[PDB]
Amino acid sequence: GPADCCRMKECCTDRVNECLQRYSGREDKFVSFCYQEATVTCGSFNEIVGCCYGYQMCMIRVVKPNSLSGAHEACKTVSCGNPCA
Amino acid sequence: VGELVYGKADIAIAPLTITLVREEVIDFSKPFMSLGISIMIKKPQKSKPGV
Amino acid sequence: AFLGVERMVSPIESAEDLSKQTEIAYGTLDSGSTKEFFRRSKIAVFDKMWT
Amino acid sequence: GGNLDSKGYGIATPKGSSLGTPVNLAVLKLSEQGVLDKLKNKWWYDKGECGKTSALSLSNVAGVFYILVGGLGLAMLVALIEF
Amino acid sequence: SARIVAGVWWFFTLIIISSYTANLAAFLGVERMVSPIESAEDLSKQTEIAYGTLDSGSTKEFFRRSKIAVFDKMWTYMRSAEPSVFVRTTAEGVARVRKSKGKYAYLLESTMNEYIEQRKPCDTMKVGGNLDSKGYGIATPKGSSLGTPVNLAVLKLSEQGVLDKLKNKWWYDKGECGASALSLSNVAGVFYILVGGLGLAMLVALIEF
Amino acid sequence: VGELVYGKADIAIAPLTITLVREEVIDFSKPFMSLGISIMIKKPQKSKPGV
Amino acid sequence: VGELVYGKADIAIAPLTITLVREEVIDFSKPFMSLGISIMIKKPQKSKPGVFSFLDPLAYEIWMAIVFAYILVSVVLFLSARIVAGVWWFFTLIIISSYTANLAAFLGVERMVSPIESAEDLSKQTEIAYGTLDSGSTKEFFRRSKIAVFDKMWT
Amino acid sequence: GGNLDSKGYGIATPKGSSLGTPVNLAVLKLSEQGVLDKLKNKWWYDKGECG
Ligand SMILES: CC(C)S(=O)(=O)NC[C@H](C)c1ccc(-c2ccc([C@@H](C)CNS(=O)(=O)C(C)C)cc2)cc1
Ligand SMILES: C=C(C)[C@H]1CN[C@H](C(=O)O)[C@H]1CC(=O)O
Ligand SMILES: C=C(C)[C@H]1CN[C@H](C(=O)O)[C@H]1CC(=O)O
Ligand SMILES: C=C(C)[C@H]1CN[C@H](C(=O)O)[C@H]1CC(=O)O
Repeated sequence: GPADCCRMKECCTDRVNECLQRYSGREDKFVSFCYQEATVTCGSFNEIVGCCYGYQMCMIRVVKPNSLSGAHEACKTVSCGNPCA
Repeated sequence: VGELVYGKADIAIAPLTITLVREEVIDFSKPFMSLGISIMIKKPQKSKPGV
Repeated sequence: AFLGVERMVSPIESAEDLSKQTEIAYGTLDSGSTKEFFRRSKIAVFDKMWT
Repeated sequence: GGNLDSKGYGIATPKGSSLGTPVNLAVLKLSEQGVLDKLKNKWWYDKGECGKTSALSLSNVAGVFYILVGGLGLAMLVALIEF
Repeated sequence: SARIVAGVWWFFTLIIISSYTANLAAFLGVERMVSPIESAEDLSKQTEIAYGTLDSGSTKEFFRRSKIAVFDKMWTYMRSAEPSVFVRTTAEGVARVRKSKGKYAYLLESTMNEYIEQRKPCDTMKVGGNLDSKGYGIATPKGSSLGTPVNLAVLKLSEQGVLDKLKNKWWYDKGECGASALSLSNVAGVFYILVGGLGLAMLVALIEF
Repeated sequence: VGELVYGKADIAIAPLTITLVREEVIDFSKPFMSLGISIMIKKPQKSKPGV
Repeated sequence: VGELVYGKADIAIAPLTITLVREEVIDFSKPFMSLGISIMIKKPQKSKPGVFSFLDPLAYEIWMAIVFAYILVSVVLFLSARIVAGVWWFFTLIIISSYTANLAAFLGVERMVSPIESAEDLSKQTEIAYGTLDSGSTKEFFRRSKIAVFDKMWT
Repeated sequence: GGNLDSKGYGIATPKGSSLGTPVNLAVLKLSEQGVLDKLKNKWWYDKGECG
């Protein structure tokens, strides 16, 4: 049962986004929470790194309250970086 | 941590270890005390000389 | 030889020595930051210890 | 001796900068992953040039030489009080 | 009067002979001392003794591509260290081991090590076990007709002991290097002063009579 | 390996170490000799201790 | 091997020794483990020091030399004597001290004796019986071996 | 004493099976990565009951 890469990534972004949709206006505050849950649901090659790290960082630095949709739409294509380190 | 996230407590003061997993959910103040994972064993008996 | 044997022997120095011997069992708490540290650890020695 | 006080260094960022939290989480990750430790060991200790002895000491015997000369002194004393 | 003289001198010579005995015990302990390097790991743990591999080949690449801790650290050291610890040829590396007064260690395959260890001047040796376990082989282009016959042939030679006999032929048989305590030399001096003392004794015995 | 791949030689017989990188490009026969990465130093000399 | 040839199994993972006869019918992956036919016996009780462990810390050369030195000093005294007794005392002092120290370095060996140091020695003696499994690559090796020693052992 | 002969074990696959080459490359990768070594050390030595 391999987790591949891309499937894991698209899962990661999708779960992060879907999670952040639940918190309206607090979106910028809960990015790490939703990333945690997303890393749990989609699994990770490195527990510390998470499903997609670069996406997480992109979201954290970009996402502002109520700015969720555009921010995510911009951040989901970004390079995830090294999944093992 | 749970009480903090779900708002059953306004602050948490205790020997709470700072971890990235906890830093993601909560906010940690600068460390008020320093520590590290260490090893504890039983000290050897000094002497049992006899003749 | 006796007097030599008394002082010469060192029971334990560091965690690595714990990793290298099966004679002295060792462990942590059922939960908390230490166990989780060992679990998530990709560092050789701690990995071995966790296993 | 020990340290007078216990404090630490840190990466500093302007208040309300977007970089602050990413930098912080990065430092935590590096800490737990052991990156900080290995880095410090790299620069401080690893290339450290400063790093049991089977050899002779003339000094240990000196005391007994002193007690010998003292004994000979007392010997001269007795030799004198006799004559 | 003379009693305390004899006593003090006796105590003095007592502590001195005891101390001599003990220190000598320490020196013989020094010769008894083992394990300067017992493992690959020890080279990783000490910076005093430099070590290296060939400029290219399977060993260097093994270290480069290795993700396991010790060898990784070793690779880091080797790549970063100056002057270069890498040598062009095997003979150059061995020569470096010989010239370095034991300050340089050479990482090379078990075969070459055993062979050079069996060759004069016989000043070199292999320490500890092997880092990895692998083998040589006869190589053939993919999809060649020779592959299976060659393979079955190598198997035949293996079971027949031809390979073994061959290695024994080239390695050990032609080898020029060949196959506890109580140093006599140290005592020889005290024997010499003994004979000298007896000589002086004969001298006095003659001058008296 | 190159001479073999580009067909300038039909076979290669030499102390060629079996590696995954080489096994991917060419075909290796079963190993005719066993070896491993090892450490070589200069043997110490206790000769001529003297008086 | 049979299950493999007749298609009752798609793959074989086991301590299966690579042999030419099996390599002819089947395909062997590169060897995942290295081994060889070896000899197993019951570990002996420690051989005990014996009396020679006493003559170990002082080489035979030192004993012969100290005897010749002894009789030489004796024949010197036979023919002033103060320096003889003094030099001899110094000599025996250095020797007993050196022996004490070296003995300390020597301690016990506590090494057991080995009845048979190699395969051939089993071929040379009928006292210790030896054998292999009822089947498998080892027995087959002994059977087909054209080498003198192994031939004798198989016989 | 030493060994009488030098040989090895192996994974066996039917001639012309599709699994053969994947299995082979897998064994090679495991070899270089030290998985085989670690495995033997796991089952043979690490739990070793003698000394
Ligand atoms: C049947 C014979 C041709 S033989 O047994 O294969 N070769 C005889 C020759 C003495 C020999 C015997 C055994 C080995 C040998 C060497 C290493 C290993 C294991 C530890 C690693 N496997 S590997 O194939 O070398 C690796 C690189 C994947 C297993 C076997 C290498 C060479
Ligand atoms: C004492 C307990 C249960 C706490 C205290 N600090 C660690 C923590 O904050 O999780 C725990 C201990 C440990 O797991 O080493
Ligand atoms: C002697 C040389 C250059 C060859 C032999 N085997 C290794 C190989 O198959 O590349 C090389 C040595 C090494 O890499 O340590
Ligand atoms: C256990 C058995 C019968 C097997 C195991 N290895 C050898 C083999 O693979 O044939 C046999 C042992 C042997 O021949 O002594």
